[PDB]
Order: sequence, then structure tokens, then C-alpha cells
Amino acid sequence: TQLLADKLKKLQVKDFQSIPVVIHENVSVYDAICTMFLEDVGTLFVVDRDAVLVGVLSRKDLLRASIGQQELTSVPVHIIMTRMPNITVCRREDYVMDIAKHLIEKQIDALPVIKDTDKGFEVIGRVTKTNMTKILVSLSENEIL
Amino acid sequence: GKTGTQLLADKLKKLQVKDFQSIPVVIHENVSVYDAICTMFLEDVGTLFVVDRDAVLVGVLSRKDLLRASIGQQELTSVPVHIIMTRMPNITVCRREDYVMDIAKHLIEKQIDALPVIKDTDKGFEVIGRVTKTNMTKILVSLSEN
Ligand SMILES: Nc1ncnc2c1ncn2[C@@H]1O[C@H](COP(=O)(O)OP(=O)(O)NP(=O)(O)O)[C@@H](O)[C@H]1O
Ligand SMILES: Nc1ncnc2c1ncn2[C@@H]1O[C@H](COP(=O)(O)OP(=O)(O)NP(=O)(O)O)[C@@H](O)[C@H]1O
Ligand SMILES: [Mg+2]
Ligand SMILES: [Mg+2]
Repeated sequence: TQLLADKLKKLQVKDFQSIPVVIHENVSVYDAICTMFLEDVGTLFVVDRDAVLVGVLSRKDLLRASIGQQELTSVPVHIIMTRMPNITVCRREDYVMDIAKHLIEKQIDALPVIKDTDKGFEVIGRVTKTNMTKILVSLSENEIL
Repeated sequence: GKTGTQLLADKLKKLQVKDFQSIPVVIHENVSVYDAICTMFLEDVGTLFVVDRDAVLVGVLSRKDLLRASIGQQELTSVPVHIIMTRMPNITVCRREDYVMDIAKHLIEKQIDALPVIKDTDKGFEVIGRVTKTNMTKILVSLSEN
């Protein structure tokens, strides 16, 4: 069954990703909390003026910010975001099984899927524990290959 | 079934919650919203289950429930969590002997991250575990190891 596991490890991010939710690094913390409710997501990807990834924000980053303090309306997200270069990213060509291992091992809910352009990391997707959950359901209904 | 993938499917469909749950994190319903946000960080979970005096489930709190409370234009951080929690009877729960893939479908269909695993008692549901999308991710990882 090593061969079966092998074939599973060849499934790629492009076929199982979700749209990215992105915010500009100068948007306020209040604005980022709004986007996360309007978009109903749990992780936000922060980009610069040239649309290049610079940061991520999670719910707890925002909840940490929201006690107290600290004028959420006046505070730019770049002040609190988790910053590049310490963001775990993937590309559409990566194998979802490797990306599941990063979500686990890095203890995070989502990766940005980026494309390496002649500008930097442009954000083109997200892959989360929801996408993983769905792939697992699909496997159990023999709906993949 | 007749292919390796069908055999895969067949196993997946027989996994039970009791073998793939995590420890539950529970708070009393009189704890303040600030205290619940403290617990969430202290315990490193994204969903807290709320119980009453008799350790029976009465509610759940998610990260966004607490974020909404902390930034809303009413002062809600000082209030008891029972003011803001999602309340019974409208909690999706599971039991130890439920099938994991049935739970994964509810997580997806109901767009929530976690269910409490409960046991029925004569006073109501006792919280005895949690199953979340993190659990499901770990099962997916094990497939490529095993
Ligand atoms: N892809 C990522 N790469 C690097 N850091 C990340 C990434 N995703 C989130 N983070 C940071 O990692 C921390 C954990 O985020 P995440 O876990 O996804 O959400 P959380 O709401 O903060 N809690 P949790 O689910 O318990 O880990 C936060 O400080 C994030 O900003
Ligand atoms: N098991 C459950 N049964 C009923 N409601 C739940 C359950 N788990 C969470 N909820 C509620 O459903 C809403 C969405 O929860 P959940 O999704 O888990 O987290 P959020 O951080 O609020 N993010 P999201 O994953 O994007 O909807 C919140 O009001 C929760 O209180
Ligand atoms: Mg997150
Ligand atoms: Mg949450």
C-alpha cells in the first residue's frame, strides 16, 4: 500500500484551493476585523501597494489587538501582522499532503497560495483545514483521482 | 470495494470519533468574556464549550464570537459568556461512536470548525472531547504516512 500513499502524495494544491482574502498593509485593525466578518474567513493575507504578500493576520492576532488598547481605528495592520519572511506559503504545484503536514507542524489554519512573479509573491489562493477536511470527505466517498 | 481507493474509502468510513478526538476545553457560563478570551489563548483552542453548574453543555464560543464581543460598540468584555454564546438547543454535537466522516460532513455543511463530543446523562450532555478540522487534517496526513 506504499504505492497508494504515493499516489495520494501527488495530489496538488491547484485542484483543492480556495480564493484568497487580501487586505492592503495600511488598512486599520478595525478595517481588517470588518473584512474578516464580511468575507467570513479566519485568516487574512496582507499585501503591499504592488500586491505582493507582506503579512498574514489570524483571528487571534485581531483579538489580541482588540484588547484593548490601542486605537483600532488608527492602527495600521502592518503593526500587528505576522510578517514576511516568516510566512509559510505554497504554490499551486505543491502537493496537498505536504501542505497538510505544514498546517499541522506549523500549527496554523491556512497557507496563502502564491505565484512567483517578476514582482514577488503575488497571492492567488488560500489552502486551509477546511480544504483538507473536504479532501478527506471526498476520499471517503471515493470521489477522487 | 474493488480498487485501492475504494478500500481507502471503506476504512475512512469506519473511523469513529472516540479514536480521533482531542481534549475538550470547557468554561463556566458565568465566566466573563475577557476570561474566555484569556482561556482561548491559555489553552490554544479556537472553540470553547460552555457548561452550567452541573457541567452540562449550554453553549459554544468561537474566536469570532469573542472578537465580535470585544470590538462591538457595546461594552461586552465584562459580561458573562452566557450573554454572547451560541445556545442550546442549536449546538451540533457528536458522540464517541459516531463515524468521523459523518462529523466532517457536518463541519463542512454547517460551516463550523468544531463539535463537542458528549455523552448523554440524565441532566443533559456532558462534554467529553472535541473534534475539529485539525483532527481531520491529521487523519489526512496519516494516510500519506500509513
Ligand atoms: N501561513 C502562515 N504562515 C506563517 N504564519 C502564519 C500563517 N498563518 C497564520 N500565521 C500566524 O500564526 C499564528 C497562528 O495562526 P492560526 O493558528 O492560523 O490562527 P489563530 O487564530 O491565531 N490560532 P490557532 O488555530 O490556535 O493556531 C498567528 O500569529 C498568525 O498570524
Ligand atoms: N458545534 C457547533 N454547533 C453550533 N454552532 C457552533 C458550533 N461550533 C461553532 N458554532 C457557532 O457557529 C459560528 C461560526 O463558528 P466557527 O466557524 O467555528 O468559528 P468563527 O471563528 O466564528 N469562524 P468560521 O470558521 O469562518 O464561521 C459561531 O457563532 C459559533 O458560536
Ligand atoms: Mg487562522
Ligand atoms: Mg474560531
